[PDB]
Amino acid sequence: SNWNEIVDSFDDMNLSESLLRGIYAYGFEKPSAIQQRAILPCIKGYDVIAQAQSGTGKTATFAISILQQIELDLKATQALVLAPTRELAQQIQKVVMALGDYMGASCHACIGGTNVRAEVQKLQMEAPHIIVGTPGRVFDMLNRRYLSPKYIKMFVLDEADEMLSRGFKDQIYDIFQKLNSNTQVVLLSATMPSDVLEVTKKFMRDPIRILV
Amino acid sequence: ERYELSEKMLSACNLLKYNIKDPKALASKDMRICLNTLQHDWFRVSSQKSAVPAMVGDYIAAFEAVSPDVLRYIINMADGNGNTALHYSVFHSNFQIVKLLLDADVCNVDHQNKAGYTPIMLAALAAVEAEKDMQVVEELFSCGDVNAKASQAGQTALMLAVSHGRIDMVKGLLACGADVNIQDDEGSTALMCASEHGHVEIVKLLLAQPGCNGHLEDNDGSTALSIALEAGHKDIAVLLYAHLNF
Repeated sequence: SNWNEIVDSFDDMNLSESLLRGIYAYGFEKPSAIQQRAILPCIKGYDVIAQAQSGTGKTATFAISILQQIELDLKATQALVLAPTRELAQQIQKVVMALGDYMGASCHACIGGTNVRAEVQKLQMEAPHIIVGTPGRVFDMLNRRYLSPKYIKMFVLDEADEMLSRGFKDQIYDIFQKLNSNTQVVLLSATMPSDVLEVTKKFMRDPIRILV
Repeated sequence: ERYELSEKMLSACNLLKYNIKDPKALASKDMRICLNTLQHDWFRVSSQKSAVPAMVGDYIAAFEAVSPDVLRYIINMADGNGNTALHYSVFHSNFQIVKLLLDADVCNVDHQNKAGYTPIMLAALAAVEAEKDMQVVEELFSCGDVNAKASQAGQTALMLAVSHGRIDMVKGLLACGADVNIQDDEGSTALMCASEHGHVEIVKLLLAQPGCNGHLEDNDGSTALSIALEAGHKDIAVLLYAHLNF
């Protein structure tokens, strides 16, 4: 908690009317504390570290921030989100697509249960505004030059401790090698072990730290 | 029993013909509404998975019947992602429709979408069931710029086909005049890619092409030989060595 402003309403969060409509249609009313504290400076582009439990409304935070950040007329990948598992990545994609039902943004899921060829052809047809998936598959697509880091300004790490527990450290660092240096970084993690803190120290600059 | 255009589609075509040589009138609001209705109709008819070849052919015939300029205008329409009917036709493996678009002889075969890929590059990674489909694919290869490079990483159709180990597709691309010695953004060739991924048969295919240059180096100074050696593919390394130094 090193940031002052806290906003108790989505209506004051300076969001586009499309995103707001998507939010209220999805089933949300008033933002939980984490959103109230973290959403605005995340849209502003600051590096952000959030430490909250799984079930405090973590997803909707960076979902809203990303969806608001996206330049829709730019038909290229602009946001990259990592998740420890396939199911979680699919869940995040579902949430993002649900909150952006009125916007017109695209969200693709990089999971390892899919056929590489067809997925690549889909990418050839359209470079998704938002990619969300597992570190290994995401890095696979980055390394094979199928996913471009050129327009990626957002890098979200959902449940970092989980990804590191499952041994995605190498992949995360490799993706850091792939992405541009000016890329905004946002990390979410319930626990803060040495490796998480090490990543945040290495790649983030002047972050907004929030504890719930 | 020919498929007929709807009244709004036919009249849209008539307005198009009326103002196709009028830039200011084409850019006006109402006319853009018209052109939007027409484009949505055209993509609805030609570019969905469940699209019907006979319907598309009849519609093309009718478009030309109105005006060849109208046909050329409509055929080369692109959506918000830069994708044309040819793109979707290839992507959906509706190669009868691909063939119909090619036979129209007014189709811009080399149009890159906003992702940066051509219909040929899409075809390189497209599912091809029967021999008819592959015939259409090869006709597409021969019609357009087979040696074009994607906007993102400078990938050619051959490089994309090689990267996924598609032997038959590589054969097809080679049969349709794909250049083997072209390099991407990183300076990589199809030979280097095949050597790294370990595709022996594809390496043999590339080396068998007249004028295959195995001396080329990527931006790191690596040749296909050094890449093969570094990746532990010794058989490929022996192939490449025998090729370079005999």
